Amino acid sequence: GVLKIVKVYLAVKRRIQPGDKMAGRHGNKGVISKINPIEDMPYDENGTPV
Amino acid sequence: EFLKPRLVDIEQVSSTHAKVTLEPLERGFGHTLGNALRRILLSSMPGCAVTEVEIDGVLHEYSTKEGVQEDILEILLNLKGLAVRVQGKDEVILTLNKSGIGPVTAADITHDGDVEIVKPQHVICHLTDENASISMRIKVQRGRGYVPASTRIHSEEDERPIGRLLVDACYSPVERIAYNVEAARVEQRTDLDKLVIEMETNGTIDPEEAIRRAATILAEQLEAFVDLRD
Repeated sequence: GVLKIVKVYLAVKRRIQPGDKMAGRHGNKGVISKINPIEDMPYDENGTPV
Repeated sequence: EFLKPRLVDIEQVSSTHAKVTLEPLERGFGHTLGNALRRILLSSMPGCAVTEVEIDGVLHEYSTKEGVQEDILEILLNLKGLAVRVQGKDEVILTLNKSGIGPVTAADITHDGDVEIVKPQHVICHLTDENASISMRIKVQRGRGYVPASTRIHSEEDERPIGRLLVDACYSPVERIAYNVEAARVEQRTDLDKLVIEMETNGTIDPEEAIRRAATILAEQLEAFVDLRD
């Protein structure tokens, strides 16, 4: 019944955003709640932010 | 009864790393200025970054060139890091054309007057074939902050050319900023402090100009803020 077929592959680049699920190797899990600017994040004495 | 901070010695340990000190700080404003400056520096420093790339034989980020080893996507990722200083104009189109076996670094880009390539050693690609030749045009814009590929579509303006390869724009030269307030004991005075701002950047903005521009922006916002028209 099918005359012809056309398949099309889309490549979508999905960026991390709020609501994705992240986990560790030890069973710790969580939802990404908010993405803060680099400034707001705590920073070490040396100045490297977490 | 107050004092004022004057820009005193501004040492540069490396091309990227700079220490800027402010000696005559009254008690209590060490931390206030440290923090305000840190915030503005990290958020608002205007810088240049690669916005788009056109390579001839490549329709989309996923295909591959003959005779090269990095994928097109990885070449884009490498171009994202290219630190370039444009003086007068806002949008420059650099052209990289190299052939033969060898690692094509950023230095091989055709050097235009107004453009300065801060780190010529930055690697771009590795050729693997005597006749393999790559030509491309990298379009670099001026901008502040962070604009992704997906947002820039709003200003599409007839993006019809499928050859155009969008890169996320990290429009920010300041990598790291820390401040240390230490008592600056001057032989005739009781309680004065020095701010030592240690700043690491990709080698585009000079420290003095960064600090000045930050103070400018803060001053403008405080101007607007002080007056209150009910």
